Amino acid sequence: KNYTLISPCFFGMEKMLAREITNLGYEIIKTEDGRITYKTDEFGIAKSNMWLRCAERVHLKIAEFEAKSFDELFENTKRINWSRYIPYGAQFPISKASSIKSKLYSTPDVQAIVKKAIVESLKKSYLEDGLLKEDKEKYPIFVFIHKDKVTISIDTTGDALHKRGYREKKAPIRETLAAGLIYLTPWKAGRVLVDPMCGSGTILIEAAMIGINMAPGLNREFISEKWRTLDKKIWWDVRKDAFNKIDNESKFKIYGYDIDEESIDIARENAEIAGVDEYIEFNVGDATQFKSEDEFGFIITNPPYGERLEDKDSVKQLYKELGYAFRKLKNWSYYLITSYEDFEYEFGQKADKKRKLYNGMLKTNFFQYPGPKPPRN
Ligand SMILES: Nc1nc2c(ncn2[C@@H]2O[C@H](COP(=O)(O)OP(=O)(O)OP(=O)(O)O)[C@@H](O)[C@H]2O)c(=O)[nH]1
Repeated sequence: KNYTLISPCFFGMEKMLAREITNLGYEIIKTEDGRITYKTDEFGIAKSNMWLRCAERVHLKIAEFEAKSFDELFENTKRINWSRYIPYGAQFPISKASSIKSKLYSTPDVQAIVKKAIVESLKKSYLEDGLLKEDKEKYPIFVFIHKDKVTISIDTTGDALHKRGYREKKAPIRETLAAGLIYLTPWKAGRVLVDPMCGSGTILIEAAMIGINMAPGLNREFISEKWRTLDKKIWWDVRKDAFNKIDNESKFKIYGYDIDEESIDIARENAEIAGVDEYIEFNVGDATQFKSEDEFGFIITNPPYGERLEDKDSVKQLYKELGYAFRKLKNWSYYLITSYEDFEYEFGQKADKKRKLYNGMLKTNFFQYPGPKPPRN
């Protein structure tokens, strides 16, 4: 059997996520702002959770229909054969509802009506006279309404995917965003890579895991691993496969610096937890003094944004100082993410590309500065 899955992502991450899904061998059905819909074989749920670095989670799509009234929402939800997806005794909390530009804007009421519909559907299938028991494993139901089109799905993930298990940290960049940053560059294992304001090390940890082909989900668990409705052998084979795919022969080193000594301590701890401590060296250091004799290196970094009035002036000077230091490097490429709108002006250089991205509550841009190209003829 095949599945239709949906993976939400931050706006601006759709291209990277689509590329990852394509690399897993799956067909993309629909690309929309903040979510990719795709078709997979029976390995799809396990493989998607195991391997996708830019997905915030992996949903199993159950149904899509129009609903302009609560009666219509109820009737359409109830007619779904829920017993096919929710087994006897299973828990089915309606974990979340989102409604955008739709008549059914009250999400808690959407949740209650969907709950009632599913209870009615199951009661009919399971001929349940007494209490419909909900004491076994959990199938969290998600409802998404956009311009009156309702999508109902089941969460296969549980804890948000960005939680790989290594984050034990100030204000770290999201793991999924960090992986997307790496993917937006030409960096490959073996090439010099430095994050000179590395904080708790997220960007470098994500890059190291990409470099040794360590699956993001390798050291965490997923709610669907407990589902009686799945063949447990599939999840098992997918995990074993992922372990075997780790590149154990490759040797490389990438580097992080920060002036916050506690952040370096945390970064080292986090890399050990992630299992990539052998590929990263973290040190206290000042990015404005960064120098190298190597050429053709990469910098990928997340500097302070200077959002507070009290910080704005020092951050502007930092940007100028970074520009000076980075331009003295020999044919390096550098990439910086910041919400500071006028970054290019203070940095002293126009980017090749500027991509709009999101740490959710923050509207950030990724400024890309690939090194000079060879001469023309
Ligand atoms: N090396 C260096 N670090 C600096 C300098 N100025 C500020 N920083 C650090 O640069 C980091 C960039 O800001 P953050 O937003 O905190 O980076 P981060 O939150 O650690 O991002 P993550 O990698 O996900 O943890 C901060 O941890 C600051 O301590 C500097 O002049 N040199």
